[PDB]
Amino acid sequence: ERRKQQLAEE
Amino acid sequence: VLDMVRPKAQLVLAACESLLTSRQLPIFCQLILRIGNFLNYGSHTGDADGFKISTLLKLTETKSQQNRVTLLHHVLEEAEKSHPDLLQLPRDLEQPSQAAGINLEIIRSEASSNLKKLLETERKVSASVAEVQEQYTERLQASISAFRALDELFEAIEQKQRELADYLCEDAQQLSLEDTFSTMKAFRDLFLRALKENKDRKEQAAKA
Amino acid sequence: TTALVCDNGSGLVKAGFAGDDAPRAVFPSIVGRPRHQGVMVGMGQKDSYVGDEAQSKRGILTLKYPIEHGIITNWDDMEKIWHHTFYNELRVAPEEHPTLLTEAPLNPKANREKMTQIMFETFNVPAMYVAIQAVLSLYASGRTTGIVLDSGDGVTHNVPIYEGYALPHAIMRLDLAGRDLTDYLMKILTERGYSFVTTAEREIVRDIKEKLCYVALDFENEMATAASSSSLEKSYELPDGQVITIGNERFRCPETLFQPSFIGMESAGIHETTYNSIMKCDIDIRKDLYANNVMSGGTTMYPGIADRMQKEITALAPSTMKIKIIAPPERKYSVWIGGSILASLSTFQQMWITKQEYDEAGPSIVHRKCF
Amino acid sequence: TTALVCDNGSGLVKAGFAGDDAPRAVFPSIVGRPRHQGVMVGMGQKDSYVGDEAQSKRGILTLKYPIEHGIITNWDDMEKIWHHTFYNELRVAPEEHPTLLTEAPLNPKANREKMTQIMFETFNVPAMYVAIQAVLSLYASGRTTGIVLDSGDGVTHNVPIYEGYALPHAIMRLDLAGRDLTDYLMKILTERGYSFVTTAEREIVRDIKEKLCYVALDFENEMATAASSSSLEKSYELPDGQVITIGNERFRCPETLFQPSFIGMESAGIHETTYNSIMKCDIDIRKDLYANNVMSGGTTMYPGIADRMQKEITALAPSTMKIKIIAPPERKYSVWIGGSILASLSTFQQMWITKQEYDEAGPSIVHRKCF
Amino acid sequence: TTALVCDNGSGLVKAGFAGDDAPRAVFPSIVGRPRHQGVMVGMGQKDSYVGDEAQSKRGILTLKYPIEHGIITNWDDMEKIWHHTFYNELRVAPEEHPTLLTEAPLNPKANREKMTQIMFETFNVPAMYVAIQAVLSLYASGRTTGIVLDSGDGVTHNVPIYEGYALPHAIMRLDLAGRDLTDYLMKILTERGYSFVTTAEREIVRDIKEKLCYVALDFENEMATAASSSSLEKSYELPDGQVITIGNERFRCPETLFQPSFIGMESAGIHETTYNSIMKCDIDIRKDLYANNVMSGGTTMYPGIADRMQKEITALAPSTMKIKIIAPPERKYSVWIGGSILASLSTFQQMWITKQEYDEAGPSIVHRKCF
Ligand SMILES: Nc1ncnc2c1ncn2[C@@H]1O[C@H](COP(=O)(O)OP(=O)(O)OP(=O)(O)O)[C@@H](O)[C@H]1O
Ligand SMILES: Nc1ncnc2c1ncn2[C@@H]1O[C@H](COP(=O)(O)OP(=O)(O)O)[C@@H](O)[C@H]1O
Ligand SMILES: Nc1ncnc2c1ncn2[C@@H]1O[C@H](COP(=O)(O)OP(=O)(O)O)[C@@H](O)[C@H]1O
Ligand SMILES: [Mg+2]
Ligand SMILES: [Mg+2]
Ligand SMILES: [Mg+2]
Repeated sequence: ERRKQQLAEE
Repeated sequence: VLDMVRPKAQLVLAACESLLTSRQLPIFCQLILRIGNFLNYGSHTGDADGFKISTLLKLTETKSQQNRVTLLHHVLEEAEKSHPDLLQLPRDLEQPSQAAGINLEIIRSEASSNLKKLLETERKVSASVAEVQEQYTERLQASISAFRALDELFEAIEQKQRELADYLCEDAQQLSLEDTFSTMKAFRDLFLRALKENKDRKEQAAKA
Repeated sequence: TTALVCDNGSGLVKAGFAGDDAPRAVFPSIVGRPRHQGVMVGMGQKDSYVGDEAQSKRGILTLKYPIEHGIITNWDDMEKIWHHTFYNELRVAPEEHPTLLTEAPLNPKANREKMTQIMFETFNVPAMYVAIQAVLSLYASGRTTGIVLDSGDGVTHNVPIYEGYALPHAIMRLDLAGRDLTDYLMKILTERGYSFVTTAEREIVRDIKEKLCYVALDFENEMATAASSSSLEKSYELPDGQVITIGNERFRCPETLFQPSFIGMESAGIHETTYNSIMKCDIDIRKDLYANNVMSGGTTMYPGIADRMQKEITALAPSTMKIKIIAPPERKYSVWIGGSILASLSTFQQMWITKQEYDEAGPSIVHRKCF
Repeated sequence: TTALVCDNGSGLVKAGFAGDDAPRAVFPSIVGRPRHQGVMVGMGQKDSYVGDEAQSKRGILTLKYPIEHGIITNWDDMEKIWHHTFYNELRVAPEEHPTLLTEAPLNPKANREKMTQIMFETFNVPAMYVAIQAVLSLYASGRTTGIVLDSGDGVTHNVPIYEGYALPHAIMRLDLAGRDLTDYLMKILTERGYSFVTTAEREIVRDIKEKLCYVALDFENEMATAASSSSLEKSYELPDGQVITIGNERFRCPETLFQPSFIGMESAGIHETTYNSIMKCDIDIRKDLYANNVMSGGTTMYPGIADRMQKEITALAPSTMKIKIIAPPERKYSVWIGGSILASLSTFQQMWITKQEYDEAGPSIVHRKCF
Repeated sequence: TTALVCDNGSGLVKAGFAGDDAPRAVFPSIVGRPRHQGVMVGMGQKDSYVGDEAQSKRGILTLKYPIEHGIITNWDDMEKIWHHTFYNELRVAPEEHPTLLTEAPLNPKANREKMTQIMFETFNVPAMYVAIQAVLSLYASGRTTGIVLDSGDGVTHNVPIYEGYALPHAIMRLDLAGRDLTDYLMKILTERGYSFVTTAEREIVRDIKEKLCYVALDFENEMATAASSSSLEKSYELPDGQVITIGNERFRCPETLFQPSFIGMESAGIHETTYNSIMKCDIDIRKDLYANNVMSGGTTMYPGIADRMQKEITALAPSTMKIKIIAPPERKYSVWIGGSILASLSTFQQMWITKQEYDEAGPSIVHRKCF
């Protein structure tokens, strides 16, 4: 979930 | 695989034919076996009248008091003054040394797999359309002729192995060609190394 | 539609189609995981390898042999092996082909129930039948009633069969097979002077067991000529150049089947478990048990096992001079070939277990259709 | 967006955009500081020249290499190298571009810590990665398996790869590469009288090494040919117009790769390092490795190194087995070419080390997320 | 007549007179040869330094170990080791003293032939004996039965022995000992930036392995303690005056003894090897072996190995019967102490191997006389 939020942020 | 396999296979066949026609290896093993029977009196071993392939690598174990000249160096120092034809033993056995380390079973497995797969290929293309037939069948028939020539060469290698087994009269069922060529390659390197050490010893004595 | 037959072996799982003369897939019963740690991408390397792919890349893989002595213990690895066996080895989906299956004899009932519920729930087969390996082994010889010796890689068993239906009271177990013979062969070749610590050495000793080892007609007479026999002593070449010489051990490795006191246990042999299993039946079937004695497995490829089984059953039973022990040349896969013969027939369509039978009866249908 | 690949190698920096085959920015990694007295007034001249500007004006500069044997010594100089290769040469904002990086194996971990800290704080990027150079050098070759001898300017390292999997226990590192060959050539050029003491002259000796040196196929025969006749003698023109001539020093200088005892280091040559790396792997996985020796690095651009490497390995190895030295003509940029191949993949997009992940995990997730 | 006890181990040769408690001549087994050139004429520049003179002058010497993995590989060097330990250290004539010798289990027969022929033909003795190192290690502990694990410099082997009867099948050998820990310490010390590549530096890494390393009782808790606080970091002063500081490498280096996957070996730790040695024995004598686990060899000098070894054995084995570790403080010389006990007996006069027995039976009576 942190990686998905990361790739959504970037 | 026809480019890779068949000329080192011909080198293996030439190596086995050179071993069968080797004259100087009987005279050299005659001299080595006479010296080895002379050196080991007094024990149970005496009247020893035969030896395996692995004795040639064991010749350098017997060292003198100086720990510099072993038995092989003394044998070649006698052979250089006694029998210059007996120094031919690297040249007639150069081709097994080039054939040393050729794995015969894996290349016969690759050739047999290629032949059976191409026979399946011929069976499938015979049920295929005619343009694939006219494209490929002359190459397929030439390749199957090349594999049958290679299999006749493999049978020639097998019967030359049986002839070498009957010639040397060693352990025939244990007579692997690969191990004989590799241990003999170690022997040929020991031959050239001991000759180089003998000529370096002679040059050092001359300089001194 | 053509049916699928797989022999879920302890050392070699075989798979193929019904009606074929030979199994199309023969792969060892191995599941490999990557031995070292490291992730990267490497164009999408698989997390688990099974079978021939696991055999091919086995240096960087730790392997698992999940069947212990015929009997299933680790079930997820069997599920992965069955997923390879359908989806990539034969390249099929199991929800339209009826699938014949094999069990070790004296299997626990929970193992059969778990096997049936994983076939019906996970793979969702429309039809499955569990058969004892000995019943299929008799079907490869082409008869329906008799006792069969089956020695695979896991365990040795003697099973009596009546009209295709086995008798679980008189099935007897001998706790050795080709893995135990392989371990004993490394033991007595180590006693001869060799050493096998690596993987490839164990595979070479397996191929030595495949090629050279045989059963003599007489153990004591061939001991009596063992030092004097010029044809007994064989050898083998490892591809890197190691030479393994084998002598009398060629008929000491399979004679562990005939006499298990060679290795240090007091269990009865493949002829003695057969004889004791024949006497534990009803009296009427016993002549049909002697008449249709089939050996099976890769542990029966030793040449001259037929006449030695003949001589040992001749020694124990005075009524069996002339009856011949049937040894097919293809009894490596006689479990699979008999599964092909059984599944390919049009008389087997009733004996399959439907999905609705498992849904209305539970897993215990494997006790009652497979018997 | 488009990713950046910046191989910050020990002698030359190769930076460029992802998806391309030619690196846009190849320039040597030096910092040139003035040493004489300036008399001109009006500024324009800087206190530190970086890159090709320092190469052009090298006769009045002390040149400092920020990287010595794959380890960054002066972090301020290497920061200036990063600032020049991002803002001045490539001309891209780093905070809108992912940026792959390369690192030598068996490096000190605090060096990776400080690379990750500077690349996430000062030249702050949305995403970055640290990867082994030999893996990307194999990725240029279009294959999954093989051994890479990567010989850069500071580090010559041997890394095997099997089915896209590095074996870290078999990896070795050797501190002998192009800078040490330049130092040894600078030493042995004093035999003919050509003194070279300055850092400016080190680049001239490097240019002689690039243009005229080659690997001898047989060392002693080339000694005999060079001592016999002056056929191997070649002339070089200096920037001041003097023409020198060198003879056996064309092949006495790269032979330090095969005989390190010229420069006093005890450890063996690169062929023995590769051979010991292959026996450090298991026996069954060696079959690809001899068939897939893929060299890389600028030090492997001598036009006699492939045949010599084949000869030395074929001498050391068992002869039962195919030796193939796969040296592509573009093997200098094979680290960058493999980086541009790897960075243009969707499967890599989930494996980026990113800003917020660095913010929870500290600058130490590079030891965990990157292998 | 005083006998001589001379353990010619892989790491350090320990020699002295029989009937004493401590060996007089303890010195490492290395042959140092000068890799550089000599310019200073005279003063006894002898071409091969052997023993402590090779240790003291090690900064200009290539050091060769004659023993590799418990196998006498180099024979001229090993003869120089024997000549130094007889003539320079003990300063005794070999022809007036019996010489007890030691050997590793599962040794080659021709190796025993070669040491017997050097000990009867070059260095003539009135008598000599070859004994298993684990058996003498048990005899130092004073008990007749037990299991001895011996971890030398190249071999860690397990020998269970019951009432003096050494079980041959239950002996096994794992090639993981002090030299492999030294090489792994070289591999992990480069993470902190300390490079050690020469054979001279192997003595320095072996010295810090001797002085600072210790077996962790639990690897994960010591990992968490080392990662959390820098309390366990210890400093060492190099011979050039530099001071290094090591952290988790004090326990990451012996953990290869329990986890061989660090250096890339598929085999399990020494506790599992001990356990599999115990299951190869008969079930009645296992109770004696579990309470009589005897360590020997200097690789057991790490001061946490006894409690961790007791924990691992008590966890792995069933807890029915007593687990007791026998770790005497003088177990480093327990081979020599057991040899001194065995040599000084009145009954040992008839198990000596005389010169007349050698003349009668070649160098082969040691096979039929000793175990
Ligand atoms: N030609 C042969 N000669 C002797 N032994 C062989 C031969 N081929 C295979 N084997 C061995 O025999 C075994 C193979 O037998 P089989 O295929 O019946 O076993 P399995 O099906 O794995 O076992 P199980 O029936 O107990 O589940 C293996 O141990 C294999 O090594
Ligand atoms: N054409 C060439 N011929 C010979 N040597 C070369 C050539 N090009 C570069 N080199 C050497 O290779 C070095 C550059 O290596 P490089 O590719 O930068 O490796 P890395 O990226 O690992 O530092 C230079 O220092 C130079 O000495
Ligand atoms: N105090 C110590 N602490 C840790 N390890 C030691 C210590 N002393 C010796 N060792 C290791 O144990 C080995 C001792 O050698 P030893 O067992 O006596 O003979 P060998 O190992 O040659 O058969 C050495 O190689 C050394 O690395
Ligand atoms: Mg089966
Ligand atoms: Mg590079
Ligand atoms: Mg010791």
